[PDB]
Amino acid sequence: SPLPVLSWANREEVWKIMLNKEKTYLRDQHFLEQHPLLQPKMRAILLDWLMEVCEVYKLHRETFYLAQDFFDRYMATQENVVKTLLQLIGISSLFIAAKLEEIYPPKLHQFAYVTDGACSGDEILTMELMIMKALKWRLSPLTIVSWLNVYMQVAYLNDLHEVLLPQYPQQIFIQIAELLDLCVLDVDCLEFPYGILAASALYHFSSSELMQKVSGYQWCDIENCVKWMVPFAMVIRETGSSKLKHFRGVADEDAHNIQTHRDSLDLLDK
Amino acid sequence: SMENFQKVEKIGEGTYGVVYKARNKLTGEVVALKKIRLDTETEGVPSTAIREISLLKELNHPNIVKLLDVIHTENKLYLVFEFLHQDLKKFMDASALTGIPLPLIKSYLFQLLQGLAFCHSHRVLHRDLKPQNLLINTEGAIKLADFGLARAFGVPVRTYTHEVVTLWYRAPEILLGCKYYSTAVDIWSLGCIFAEMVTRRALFPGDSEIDQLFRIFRTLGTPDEVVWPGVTSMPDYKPSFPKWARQDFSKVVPPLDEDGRSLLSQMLHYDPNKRISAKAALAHPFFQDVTKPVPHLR
Ligand SMILES: CCc1cnn2c(NCc3ccc[n+](O)c3)cc(N3CCCC[C@H]3CCO)nc12
Repeated sequence: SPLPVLSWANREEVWKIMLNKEKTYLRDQHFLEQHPLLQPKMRAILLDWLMEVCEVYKLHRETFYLAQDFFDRYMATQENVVKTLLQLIGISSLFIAAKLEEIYPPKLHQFAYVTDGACSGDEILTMELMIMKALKWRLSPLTIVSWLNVYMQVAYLNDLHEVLLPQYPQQIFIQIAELLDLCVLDVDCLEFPYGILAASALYHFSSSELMQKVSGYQWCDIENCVKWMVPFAMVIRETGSSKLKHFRGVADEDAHNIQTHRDSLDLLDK
Repeated sequence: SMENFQKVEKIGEGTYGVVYKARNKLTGEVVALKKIRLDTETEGVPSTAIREISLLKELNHPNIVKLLDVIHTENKLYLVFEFLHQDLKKFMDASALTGIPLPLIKSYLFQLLQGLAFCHSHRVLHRDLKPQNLLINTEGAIKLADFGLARAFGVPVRTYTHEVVTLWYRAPEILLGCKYYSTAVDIWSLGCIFAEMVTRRALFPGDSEIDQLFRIFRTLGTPDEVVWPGVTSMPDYKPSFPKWARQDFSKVVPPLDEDGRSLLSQMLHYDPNKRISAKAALAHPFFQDVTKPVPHLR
């Protein structure tokens, strides 16, 4: 229970509803163990491709993580999927995500145009309903980046415990995000709760103490996740942290919330 | 796909789609169907539909409408909900000359404040609390309906859609263009519906964004940096606004007792950070009869 005392509800109640939600939103690291024609590096290239389209369209890190959660969860419902179906499933997961999270999402054509003709608005419109019907309309998960948001807010909180007004450094946020983006590419991250993954990335940038203070989890809870994230953390640390980009038409108080793209696959090879 | 349902009556429109009262041919069970025409939709399933479905499939409380199922008929998407015999707008209208009995107001408000406390704890903003969206039954229950304009919030929140609440029930922070808004916007709406239940007339029936602010300012008094730390700095704030004084709540809501007037006042506080919460409002002396507290641990 890391949230401070809450005005609108019981801080324990709020945090436990948040926790209990990860128990109702199941994700499995062996989903391509259902789709034999599929390889784990295909998921990585698609996930990387969606981050790029997100940056191109100035979409939020939230809508990218909603598409990732939708993709990985939709696959756990499917049996045999061909390499060619992936562009369609990815961009449709992004189409649903954009509509849920954005105020002015890109239009259906903007999502078709970015596939270079390989996907029509009609297939996206059909797939969207297959994904949504197959996910059983469970489209409100607590994404990986959603947790870092919480954690980052709890770090930058004063005696006036204003839990909803955002108050935290943008550069620190980006540098923790980049690591999570890099671990999301490997399908093994799904063995760790989204809350755990976010806490562990925060830990690699802070300490066990800050981590516990902002997330609540004990070091024992995080130990196996920190152990797995160890290579990824070093690939990032070896390269040197990135800088807070500006985006036209995007206010700087929210520039940290815009999804970005790098050589994440070249780094993933390590 | 809707082969077992028989449309009986058209109920209305709402945020999106069309609501029909329908009957389960075999069961005898009466539902409310919200029909969406996908054939017309250029962007497919609207964001308003996708939000209502995913939010309500996670919001099970007795004071929130029950989504029963979602059926797709390869042209149309139907949301099958529990049917409720009347809406609070029709009820207040029918009771305009009579008046709603004060105990029934207190019951309705309490149950409304419970559905909201649940929404807020599950991190959901209703953003469209108006009497036409508050549905009553014959047994004395009231439920929150139409989650088409609702959104799940983050901890911390970020900038959300500005064009968000029905004008008459819109909070001054939305009106004065604050970048962030949260749970306080729904309590404002409930404050308005409360007084409207009491007086049988809209608390602030403005005809524009500016008239809405002025109507609020005339009643609650023009705000300042003491009553609201941040006003004068806010986008749509103009120092040229007429300076009014807060009216006595005895004139504003005469049938309401000292305990009723206190709750309404805290529900209509200008400062979102000071405005009462749904959970806190449950612990107010105005309901100390209808509710008995529970032991607190630690
Ligand atoms: C969740 C759908 C639902 C269930 N009951 N119900 C009712 N019931 C009252 C009622 C029934 C039959 C005839 N008369 O008219 C009153 C009204 C209503 N709405 C009010 C009108 C605009 C649409 C819509 C908005 C709120 O969901 N929607 C619903």
